[PDB]
Amino acid sequence: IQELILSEENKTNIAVLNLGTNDRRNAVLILETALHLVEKYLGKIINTSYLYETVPEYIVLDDVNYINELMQNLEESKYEENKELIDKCEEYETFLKNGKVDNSILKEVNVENYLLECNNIIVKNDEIMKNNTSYFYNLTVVVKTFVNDPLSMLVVIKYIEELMKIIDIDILFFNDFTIFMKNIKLEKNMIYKILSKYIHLEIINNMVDNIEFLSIPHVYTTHRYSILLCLNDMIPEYKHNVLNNTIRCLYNKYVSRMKEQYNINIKENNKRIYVLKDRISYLKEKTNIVGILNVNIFVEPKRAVQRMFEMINEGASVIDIGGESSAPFVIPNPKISERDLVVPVLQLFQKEWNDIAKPIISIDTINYNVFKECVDNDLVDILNDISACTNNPEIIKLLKKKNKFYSVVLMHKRGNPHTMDKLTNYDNLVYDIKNYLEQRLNFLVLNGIPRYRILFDIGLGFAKKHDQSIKLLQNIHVYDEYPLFIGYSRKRFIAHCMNDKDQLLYQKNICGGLAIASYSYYKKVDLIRVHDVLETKSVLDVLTKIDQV
Amino acid sequence: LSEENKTNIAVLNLGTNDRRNAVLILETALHLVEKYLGKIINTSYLYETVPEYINYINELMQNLEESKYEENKELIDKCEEYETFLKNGKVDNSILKEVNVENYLLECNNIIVKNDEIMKNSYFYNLTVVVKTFVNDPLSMLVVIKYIEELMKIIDIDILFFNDFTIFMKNIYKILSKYIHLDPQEIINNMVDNIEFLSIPHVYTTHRYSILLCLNDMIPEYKHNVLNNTIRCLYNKYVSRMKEQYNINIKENNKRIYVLKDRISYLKEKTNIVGILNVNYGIFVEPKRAVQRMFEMINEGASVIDIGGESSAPFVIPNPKISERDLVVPVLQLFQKEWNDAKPIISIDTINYNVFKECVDNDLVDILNDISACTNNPEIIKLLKKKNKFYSVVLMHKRGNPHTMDKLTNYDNLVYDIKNYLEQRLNFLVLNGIPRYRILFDIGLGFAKKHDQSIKLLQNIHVYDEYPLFIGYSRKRFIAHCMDKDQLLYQKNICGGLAIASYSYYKKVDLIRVHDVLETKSVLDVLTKIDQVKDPNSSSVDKLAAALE
Ligand SMILES: Nc1nc(O)c2nc(CNc3ccc(C(=O)O)cc3)cnc2n1
Ligand SMILES: Nc1nc(O)c2nc(CNc3ccc(C(=O)O)cc3)cnc2n1
Ligand SMILES: Nc1ncnc2c1ncn2[C@@H]1O[C@H](COP(=O)(O)O)[C@@H](O)[C@H]1O
Ligand SMILES: Nc1ncnc2c1ncn2[C@@H]1O[C@H](COP(=O)(O)O)[C@@H](O)[C@H]1O
Ligand SMILES: Nc1nc2c(c(=O)[nH]1)N=C(CO)CN2
Ligand SMILES: [Ca+2]
Ligand SMILES: [Ca+2]
Ligand SMILES: [Mg+2]
Ligand SMILES: [Mg+2]
Ligand SMILES: [Mg+2]
Repeated sequence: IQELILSEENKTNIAVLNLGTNDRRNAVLILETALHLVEKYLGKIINTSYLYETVPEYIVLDDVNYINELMQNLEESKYEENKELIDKCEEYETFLKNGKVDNSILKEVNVENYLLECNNIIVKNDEIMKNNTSYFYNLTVVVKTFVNDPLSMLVVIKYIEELMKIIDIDILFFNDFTIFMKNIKLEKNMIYKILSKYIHLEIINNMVDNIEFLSIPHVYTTHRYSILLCLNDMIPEYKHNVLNNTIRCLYNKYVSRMKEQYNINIKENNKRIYVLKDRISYLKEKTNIVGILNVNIFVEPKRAVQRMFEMINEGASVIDIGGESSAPFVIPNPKISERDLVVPVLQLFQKEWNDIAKPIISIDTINYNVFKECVDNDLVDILNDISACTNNPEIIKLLKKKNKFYSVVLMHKRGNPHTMDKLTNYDNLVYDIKNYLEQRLNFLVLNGIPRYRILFDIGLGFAKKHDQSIKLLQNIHVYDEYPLFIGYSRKRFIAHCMNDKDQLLYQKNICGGLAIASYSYYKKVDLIRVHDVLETKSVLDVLTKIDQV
Repeated sequence: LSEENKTNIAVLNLGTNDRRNAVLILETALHLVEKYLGKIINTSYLYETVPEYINYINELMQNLEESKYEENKELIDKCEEYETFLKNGKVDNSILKEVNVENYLLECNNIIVKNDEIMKNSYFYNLTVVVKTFVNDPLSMLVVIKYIEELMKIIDIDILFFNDFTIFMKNIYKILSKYIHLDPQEIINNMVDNIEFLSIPHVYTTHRYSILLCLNDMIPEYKHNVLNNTIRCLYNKYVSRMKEQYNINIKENNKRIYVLKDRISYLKEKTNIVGILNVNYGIFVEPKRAVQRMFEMINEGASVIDIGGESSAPFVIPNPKISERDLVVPVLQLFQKEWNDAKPIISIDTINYNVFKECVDNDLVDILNDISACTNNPEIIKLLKKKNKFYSVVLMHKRGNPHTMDKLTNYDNLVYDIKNYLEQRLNFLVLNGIPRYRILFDIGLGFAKKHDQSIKLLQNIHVYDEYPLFIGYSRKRFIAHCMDKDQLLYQKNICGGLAIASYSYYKKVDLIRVHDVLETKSVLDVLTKIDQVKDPNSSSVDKLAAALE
């Protein structure tokens, strides 16, 4: 046993994990805590799915902050975290192609015997659930793991569950292994021996009976929509030996089956979630206003915070604060740094708020030093990185603490405010931008940023002719599966669509922006970045009322 | 030959190719059918139709030969003869040779199969009518018709039915001079060659789409002995079969027209801004400041200006000393001159006969906006026919007056009672020879409606998809209910109206009556441009290109 389960040599395996909770109000905190412990005790998170609200799947053939106290009382992993950015992952590529990995230390079964044994568990379980309420919140994760084998991983996983005391963590795959092991009898000091390999130990009694069998792939992989739903996000092309098709085909048949033989439409009550700060947002259910706070003429901290408060009351859900202009052909005031403009205002807002519904704060920056200071001093919620984190990808390290994750807007542009209007050739405008953003998400997701925390922005007016900016909006449907953030507010292209002189075109432009708000409303754009919050709020309130039947 | 004095029901077809002047043409045609044949008691819409396979008239009106009969301009509740025609009850025997049921079938089919050969060696502007006729026979009709055809100089008047009759015949001054009081000798020599035969019903009646389309407007439930079904059933089968067999949506090239002044307007193709000029908005009225605003509005983007001296806003006290026509007629008079010193249509918001008579006489207005759907003084309908020229009309639903309406709020079925009410109203004007294509529907937002009821009327605006639709939401209390002080509420209200503009835009509402023209115009311009899609295939074509790269 010590020769193989606890062998000296360090492996690099690929595991695919499923995460569940039943707590709606704390889902993010429960699941992101699980993610941290996974990242801490198992290896490196290299993929995540969206977060979903899922209808319970019991039959196949049809509130407290002790977590935060746990998070200051953890044993150290015997394995080191490396936060360095990676570009690729060999073992992961091998996993997906299904190619040649090490032999399993745990005895495998063939397809026939897997199918008989998986099948058996289901009928037993179906009739059990036949004889004898709340939504599930689900998430899948690919971990590049240093744990030797699936059984050892399940042990560590069980520890993670007891520590968190609400949470359910399943191993879906482990390399290309087919494993069915029926009557696991694990010794009280075997569990300790396993845990000690991976953790510097300072519960074990509970675990002994909790592992009765091991199935790889998990029994319910092909039988739960909610699982297939999550896997389709991460590994759509994957074909394990024990599966009839790729994950995408399996997901697709399941959608069309519920439609062609049950007339259900299964997507309707299995909602995709994104996360702006710490609450659940249902994808495509609200057009949130993001109020613009431009800090540069120098804008005084007190006046700027006044403007923030005004915006909250005008109905902004998110304030985007920026001290470095991206507007065409500008150059900043050299006398005063981005941080000097930005940080004081955010410090003053935090003081002025704490004296007293709290707006989410986004910082429009591409600069590591500025974002580091903001995050250290709990001043911000979201990075609005207009370079899609390409200017300094080290900024991605700042999006993860331990317990906490930060959300991020990824925007498309080329060049800078002086060059961008010239950088306007695209072979396939709509899809070049779309593919660029997906590629940027992939890189973030490979580097452990949760998928459901990443927002897409097409960068209107940035290296786009006015007709091109229009075409991007005409084809906004292309982002129907994704959290979407856009900024049209007061841009030159609005004016290009139109027919005291100086103050007149100013007005037509704000008024034209409200047409794009209306359009965004009907296209179900998740976030809109605007200067004129009150006007935008008035439009959206009325459009919302016309929809309440 | 030409003896007795009787009354018959006569369905006509009216055609033209002159798109630019189809109104001036067909309404001269209509009036000559009013002078020389009897009384117009039904019309269909104007239609631009595909033929299925792919300045002198002003003086002609001063010099017309008068009918032997008198023009009865007075209103009617119903027509007994027309009601008999519709059920095919007992009418007189024909003063012409009527053929049997199975012989007409064979005699018509040869004229069809002969005629798709002589043709086999532009746009159609169609309009049907129903006439209470003093003429005793189809042929004497066709005689005065071809006289009318020739008397113009581009016009094809046909007879589609004549009571219950089934006629075929193979092959004048005495007819003309006993119906009408006599270079007039170019006519009779043309006519003798021009008239060749007579078929009742008309030959193409059951084959041409352009006719079933027109007949569906006027007489849906009408069933001839000849035709194997009701007009509605034939029409709906023609639509259903062009879809099932040929895969054509047959409506798309056969467009319903409404008319605001003298030009063509394609139903549902444009949301027109109607600028509000309410003269009664301290103690002195400024007739020059109001023409200022008319011009300001034209420049701001108004197609139409609605002027009213009488206010119908809630609980309004009408100016006790100065009258409606002194508020309105000189403000209009000033306008007419300074314009003569791209001409906007002028709508007068009045229920008052004398005011409209005075505006119509002095060429000051094109449209009657009647907020009582002409129930205050049904006689006002008579002023919509200066027998040469016609005028269009907005018919609006309300109950009570500005002090009682807020209470008058119980409907049996809100949406449909109002639709039925306006339809009945249209039927009245039509039965009295107001051309169908000149009657606009208004649901009267805020007029005897609770705020939720104004919203419910909008939610269900699709119910008017067949009809020209004029609405007025601008600045009404219901907008506000949906959402250094008191300044906000004014702004919020205007900004929330722009939502309704946008909704109106997408719901294809034909006219919107607004205060804030510029703001509205800006929203409509941007929405229009977003819908201006260069290639309708490109979104799937670009998507495929991307998936292949
Ligand atoms: N995520 C995000 N998304 C934007 O759209 C954005 N825009 C600006 C402002 N930048 C511009 C760019 C172009 C133009 C013009 O052509 O007028 C104007 C302003 C700043 N931060 C931004 N952040
Ligand atoms: N065709 C037409 N269609 C209208 O909608 C309209 N409205 C007014 C203005 N009347 C009102 C009624 C209600 C309200 C409120 O609730 O605020 C305000 C103004 C005047 N002429 C009108 N003419
Ligand atoms: N691949 C697997 N992942 C997680 N649990 C498993 C797996 N195979 C078997 N099990 C067992 O299934 C139970 C997990 O709890 P539940 O999710 O309620 O079934 C435990 O007894 C596990 O040992
Ligand atoms: N029901 C009918 N109405 C009008 N003209 C008819 C009818 N039946 C036969 N005709 C004749 O057929 C010709 C048809 O003309 P058109 O339809 O303009 O090609 C006319 O010149 C008439 O003399
Ligand atoms: N949708 C959904 N249904 C379930 C889940 C789950 O995670 N999601 N877990 C279960 C027992 O582990 C039983 N049923
Ligand atoms: Ca790690
Ligand atoms: Ca008459
Ligand atoms: Mg579960
Ligand atoms: Mg489980
Ligand atoms: Mg003809």
